[PDB]
Amino acid sequence: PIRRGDVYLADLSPVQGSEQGGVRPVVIIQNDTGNKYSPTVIVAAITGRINKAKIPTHVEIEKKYKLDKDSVILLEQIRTLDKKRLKEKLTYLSDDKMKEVDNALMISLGLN
Amino acid sequence: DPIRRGDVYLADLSPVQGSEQGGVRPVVIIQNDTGNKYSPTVIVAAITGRINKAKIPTHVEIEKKKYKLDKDSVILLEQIRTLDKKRLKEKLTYLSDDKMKEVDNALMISLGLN
Amino acid sequence: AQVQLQESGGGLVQPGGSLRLSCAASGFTFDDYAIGWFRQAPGKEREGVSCISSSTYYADSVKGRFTISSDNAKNTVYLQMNSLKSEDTAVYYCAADVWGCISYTDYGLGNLDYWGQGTQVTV
Amino acid sequence: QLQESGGGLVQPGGSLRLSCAASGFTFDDYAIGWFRQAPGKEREGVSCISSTYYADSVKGRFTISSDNAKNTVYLQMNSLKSEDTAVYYCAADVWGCISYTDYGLGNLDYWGQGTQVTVS
Repeated sequence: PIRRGDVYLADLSPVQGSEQGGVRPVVIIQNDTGNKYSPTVIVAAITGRINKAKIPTHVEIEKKYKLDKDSVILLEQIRTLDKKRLKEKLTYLSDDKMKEVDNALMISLGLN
Repeated sequence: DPIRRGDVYLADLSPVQGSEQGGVRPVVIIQNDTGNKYSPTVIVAAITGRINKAKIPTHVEIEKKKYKLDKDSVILLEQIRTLDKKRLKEKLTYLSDDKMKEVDNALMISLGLN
Repeated sequence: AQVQLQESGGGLVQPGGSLRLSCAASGFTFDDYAIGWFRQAPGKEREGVSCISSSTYYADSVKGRFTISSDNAKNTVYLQMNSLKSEDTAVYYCAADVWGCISYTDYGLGNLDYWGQGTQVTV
Repeated sequence: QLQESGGGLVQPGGSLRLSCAASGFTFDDYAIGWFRQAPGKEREGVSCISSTYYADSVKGRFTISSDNAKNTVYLQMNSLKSEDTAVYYCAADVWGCISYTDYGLGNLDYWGQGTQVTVS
């Protein structure tokens, strides 16, 4: 079942401008009740082009999580995806890795 | 003139796939204002007119009158996405501090931030 | 608004017996809307029972024993109620919704577009 | 390799031109700009280019620019002031210029060794 913190591979494309495109892993951040009943998920893009946090909305992820290279969770690149966009389930983030995501999300959406 | 959290802009969400919200429609800026100043992207939530009553806790209602809208609408905090700024067209309005409180709460519920 | 909902098929039933509810959807587009059922006991909040559109939904306590179905020709929606129990004693309301079936779940807030007047089911 | 050049001493109101020659690493896929550090102060972002950024205290006086042929980056510093006295380091970043702002965290990819600028 699709759960918060799961990491799925998904086709973000097509996108416009500085929006994060491409096929890449994404992490579900919608609440699990919405994950159970809605046909959509809310995800954050994971990129591998960088491995260090550039801004407070970046969260780095370490082989542990079955990724090609050390990557960053881009909490400023959020989007709602139809569940059909999700392909293989790569992994799911650790509870501590999710505590990071929560805090970067608060910063990101000005929720303090 | 600078894009601020709570601003309401018109923007082209298309193309989309499946139960994602498409179309040219109003959106509300929900990204933090520091990110609004430096990034080339903003984070938005879609506003739809197909419903005028909140179906779920991540829906927030908004009057057509006070906000220069076609119809009474609801802000879909379960339909949020990062847009490049070039996508933003006319600025329609901005939410009162009270309406944004509703939004922020629906957002916490939406993203399981309790 | 533009939509008439009239549910029918209630009555008395012995525990383990069966009932079929009917809901006649008069007017309003049968296809672009979701339609299903709610039930309410005395002093309880309206609980969603089942929904269908675009797909089925059932609440946990009725799964396997209740079945929703559509007769598009008769503009009706059927809820087959088998293996009834004392707890299933309640007023049953049908309801339709522009948005989808999530209004019928525990997550929905209960604000539905159209409603019927309710039929009593006692076990 | 990042090797900056053009530092030195200048009278207040004068001009200086800094250079940063980018050895190797793709000229187009990186953002490059400058940081500066006073004694005992944290490395401050000054200007960057991918689209440009300037810190407020230098906006309108400093001009950054790129010569793709020479794989160099120029920072033109006009109307210099005493407060502009600092060691200036150029830096390159895969991601973009936001790492040079008050919002970025300072995690830059590549750096130079720093060049001294004093104005008085």
